[PDB]
Amino acid sequence: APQQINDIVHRTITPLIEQQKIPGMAVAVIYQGKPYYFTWGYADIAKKQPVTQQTLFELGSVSKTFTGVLGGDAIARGEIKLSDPTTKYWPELTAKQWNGITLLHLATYTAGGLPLQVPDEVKSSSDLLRFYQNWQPAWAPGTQRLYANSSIGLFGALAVKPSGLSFEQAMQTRVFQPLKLNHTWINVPPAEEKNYAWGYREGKAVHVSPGALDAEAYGVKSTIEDMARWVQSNLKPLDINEKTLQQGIQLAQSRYWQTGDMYQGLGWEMLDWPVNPDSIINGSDNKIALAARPVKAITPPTPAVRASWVHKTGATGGFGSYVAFIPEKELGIVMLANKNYPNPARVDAAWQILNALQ
Ligand SMILES: *[B]([O])([O])C1=[C][C]=C(C2=[C][C]=C(B([O])[O])[C]=[C]2)[C]=[C]1
Repeated sequence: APQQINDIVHRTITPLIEQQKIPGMAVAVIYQGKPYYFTWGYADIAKKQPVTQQTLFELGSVSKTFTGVLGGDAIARGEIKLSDPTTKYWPELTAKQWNGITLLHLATYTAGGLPLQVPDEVKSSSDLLRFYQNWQPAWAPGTQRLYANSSIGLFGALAVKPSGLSFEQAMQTRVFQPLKLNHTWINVPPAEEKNYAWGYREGKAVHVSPGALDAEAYGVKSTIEDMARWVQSNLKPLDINEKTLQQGIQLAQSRYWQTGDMYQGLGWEMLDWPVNPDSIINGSDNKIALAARPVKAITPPTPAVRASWVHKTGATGGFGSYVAFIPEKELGIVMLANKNYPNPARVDAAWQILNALQ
């Protein structure tokens, strides 16, 4: 890799790992449409297994980008419309508060205050229905944004219903397979466990626990290589052969709502490039990212803007991931670590790296 990329990456990541006490890390920089990989530390501290380009990391909420794109693919296929009412795909959802709540709302966290987490007690199909029937909106739909798994997770499950495929099967067949993400999983198979890194929380080795709508909202595990390939596919969707997938990727980068200077896509969040570092850095901090904010509808949605900083943070109990790319610059980065460290530190480092690369 160019000494320039090598120097900036190392100059930035070294102190990051040291200050955050990150056990293991893998980084991919996509420069002029080509990936460059870097790895440090351990995937498994106890068994002394190093992080390699084949190490699997939990993506946490970066999984929402795969869900937004899978959903976009369904839209392009003509199986669903974001303007459809949620009840069109779940007629059993009869409670009156659902009138007016569309798939767009679910996809974008703007249904009116659906919670960040689906309650732990919700673990059954009937339990899910019950939960949604009893949920009381705090706001009218399309007025406030509240980052939530119960919102996009539901969008995810409803989105694949017409296809007749299960969510994992649709994700694999319609997204993973066509893009050659052959080491990306919702459920990691036994044959691949040897590559599955342990996450670390307060010193303990941990893996994400099962939960309602986990696949749809935070359950994908991947390698730095496949994540780099994901970034490339998102940087140049026109290069994708499967027509509807190309269209789905574009739809997920369209701007549907604006909050402060951030725009909500399907899973991906975007800001106009150039961006103010402090704006994406401070904005990624959960004190802002997880808060209730008024939103302005973009009527109609702006098609994917090539001059944007497209990104998404992701976390599980033991993992911290980040993905960011600038279509206009053919530039991107993937940062996967097996420790959930502050979002600001992630964005700060990613910005130092990409800014120095143009
Ligand atoms: B929990 O009830 O233990 C629970 C479940 C899911 C989350 C969660 C997962 C992923 C993201 B994303 O931003 O990485 C946010 C929240 C939290 C708690």
